[PDB]
Amino acid sequence: ADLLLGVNIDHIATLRNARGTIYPDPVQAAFIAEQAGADGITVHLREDRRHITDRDVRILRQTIQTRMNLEMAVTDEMVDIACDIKPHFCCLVPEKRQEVTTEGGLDVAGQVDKMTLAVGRLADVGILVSLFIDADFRQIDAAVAAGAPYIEIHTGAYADASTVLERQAELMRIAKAATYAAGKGLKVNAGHGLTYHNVQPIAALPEMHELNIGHAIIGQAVMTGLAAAVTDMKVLMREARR
Amino acid sequence: ADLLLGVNIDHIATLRNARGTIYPDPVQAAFIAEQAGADGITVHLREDRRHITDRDVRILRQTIQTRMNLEMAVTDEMVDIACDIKPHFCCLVPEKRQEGGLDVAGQVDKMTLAVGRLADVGILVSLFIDADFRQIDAAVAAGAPYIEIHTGAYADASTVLERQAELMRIAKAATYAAGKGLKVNAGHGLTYHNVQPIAALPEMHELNIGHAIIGQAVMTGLAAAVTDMKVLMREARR
Ligand code: PXP
Ligand code: PXP
Repeated sequence: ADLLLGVNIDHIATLRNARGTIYPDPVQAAFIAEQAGADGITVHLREDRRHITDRDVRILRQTIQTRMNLEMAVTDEMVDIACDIKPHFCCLVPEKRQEVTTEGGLDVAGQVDKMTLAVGRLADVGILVSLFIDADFRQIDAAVAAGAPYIEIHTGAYADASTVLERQAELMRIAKAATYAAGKGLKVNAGHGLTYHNVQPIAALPEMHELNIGHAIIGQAVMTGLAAAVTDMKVLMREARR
Repeated sequence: ADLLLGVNIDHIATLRNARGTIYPDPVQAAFIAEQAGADGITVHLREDRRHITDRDVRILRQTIQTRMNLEMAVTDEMVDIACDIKPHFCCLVPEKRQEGGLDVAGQVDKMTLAVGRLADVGILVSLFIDADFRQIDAAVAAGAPYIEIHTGAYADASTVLERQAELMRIAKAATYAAGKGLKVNAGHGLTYHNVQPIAALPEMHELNIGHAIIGQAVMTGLAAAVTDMKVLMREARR
């Protein structure tokens, strides 16, 4: 019931790729973040490599002193890289139109067989697999039949809610989905759009295992530095579960 | 003696526009930078607004406590905007394939019209150019009181001979331009590791530095990043 913090460092790479320079280097961030209270490091290797690159992935795997979480699209190219690099975690996410739901989560249920097989290959090599899904009982069932030990619930709707009633409903949607996922024996993560100002209610949920969080941290980091930004998110998360 | 630092806060916005968010906000980066030793704030308003927006310029205009330097291409729309906003400086810069530094010599009449309109509403105008004597003269011909010498090639020198050769080209251009009455700025590609030879050149009025500053910032914080860059610049002129 200590909630874990995964720091996603893609946007360090966004800043880098904007020029073709060597800095800022995601590898440096990983060290800052872990020693400031991150429990894991996340990177999304996109097919287009718009931020994180193969160069990044291959070095991070040798330098992450915690657990590495590799977010990737469900493709044969990416399942190969994953089965080579062997991160502690994989998190399967959509990147194409045909793989995503209206809401932004991975369509596990529309492509069950593709999922099961991807999972199978990752697991056979010791990786633990998460599917980033909506707070949806049907997608949850799919992930179980997929054999994915973990899910990550998409906190976007929860983040973007304009009004008090909307926020409440989205929150209850996540709450119920976490309770259900766990019932069916899934370990439950959450992420997308979490900030220094909306994290607590998500943090407070008993079932949440790890929160995955990138942009807000990187965004605070340019002003105050990543060590401060990570510690402050970790503090809010601790306080949320008092 | 004294060397000014203009901090280009463009890539704060690179970070924000990636998502649809409000943070990180260039408005804040400006207070931080100004207060940790920047002497001016530079932003480049692209026609494509891929980083800095009009919202940004509008607010900055009212929040900046030092002086604003607006980087822009030579278009009717951009000159109109800069006539409204009235920054202390304007830096003219290539953006399209038809505009390396600006080709002032190739387009001296256009640059003269543009320099003219900006300077008629009190703007100090700077032309961003290669360290080329010819472009320096075209600048003087167009009326611009400032040049900024492009330091890209220097920053990219991959061999020691290439580096010295780019450094002297910059040194000689600064010397010559100052010998034609220009105020000489420099910029593009300056880091904590290559700034001092440029800082060292007696002619330099202001260094305009962005990316390397934002790049260090996400690690160490904006304030320290700005301050350390300032120190390097002071130490260079000892
Ligand atoms: C599955 C998942 N979780 C978390 C995040 C990070 O969300 P944010 O950057 O909005 O905190 C992302 C974005 O890469 C993601 O794809
Ligand atoms: C005219 C000019 N000067 C200076 C800079 C700063 O260059 P850097 O961000 O590489 O320090 C830029 C980049 O926007 C520029 O366009």
